[PDB]
Amino acid sequence: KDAWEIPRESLRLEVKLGQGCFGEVWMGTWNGTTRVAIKTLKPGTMSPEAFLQEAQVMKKLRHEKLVQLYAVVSEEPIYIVTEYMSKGSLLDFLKGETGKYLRLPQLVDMAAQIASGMAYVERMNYVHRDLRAANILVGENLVCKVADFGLARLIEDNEYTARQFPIKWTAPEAALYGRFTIKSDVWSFGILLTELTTKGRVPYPGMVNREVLDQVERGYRMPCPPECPESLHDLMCQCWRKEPEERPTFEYLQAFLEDYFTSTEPQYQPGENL
Ligand SMILES: COc1cc(-c2nn(CCN3CCC(N(C)C)CC3)c3ncnc(N)c23)ccc1NC(=O)OC(C)(C)C
Repeated sequence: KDAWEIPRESLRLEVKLGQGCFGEVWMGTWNGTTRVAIKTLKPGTMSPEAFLQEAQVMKKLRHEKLVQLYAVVSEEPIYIVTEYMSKGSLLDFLKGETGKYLRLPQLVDMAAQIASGMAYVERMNYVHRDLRAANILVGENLVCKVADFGLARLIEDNEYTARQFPIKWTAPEAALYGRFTIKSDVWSFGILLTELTTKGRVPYPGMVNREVLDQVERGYRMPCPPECPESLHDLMCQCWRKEPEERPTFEYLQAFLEDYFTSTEPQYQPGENL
């Protein structure tokens, strides 16, 4: 069951979906039979051994709301092979043609699905380290899956990529002191909730990374997004407690969001955008 390293010749890279900071994502075909996504890593951006050791852990994480790792090509340039998610990143989906039609019920259901995957990560005593809408994938029927879990711990710049960090999504104890835990992921999830309720806008509008760190450190928190109910902003603010142990669990977040329109905001009615 550990024989998941594959020869590069077993993959056809057929359609380039986009370019990231560290490589490319392709739609392709594996073993002549299977539709896959292929994520490529420029040489020198990740230690092959360290990747394989982490991949052994990641291959064990199996949940309907986590993207499934199928295979790796372990020679530089490293290729990661996963299931194909037909609507791409949640961030692109929110910002695309469909995004303008999403209302609060769809966005809260998407949040509940992300919370369910993260509750699994929580049960497995694992840590994502880079939770944000860019690292959620969307399929048919608004299925959302958590992607890119664990990788941030291993990613480095090469000479090229160095000429180009998600501070705005990162809990202060993680950004400042390297204290990455499930509770720093909960902070990230709170920021992700702002991405959902603004249909993809960058957090802390008008602020650069240094201003965000300065302001958050002195107690600043984002205010309630336009048309967002106060009750959902209150949940965001629980995720952004200074004391990490006082932030909610993903188990709690999942339950709150699943039950939201019955228990919390039954008075919901559609407005201009939500
Ligand atoms: C094949 O490996 C992955 C693929 C994807 C993925 N990313 N994307 C979106 C590509 N998108 C990035 C945004 C860009 N815009 C900014 C212009 C346009 C292109 C996918 N789309 C459909 N299926 C996928 N599977 C992926 C996301 C993550 C991974 N890898 C991964 O999660 O690795 C582990 C499972 C090991 C954590």
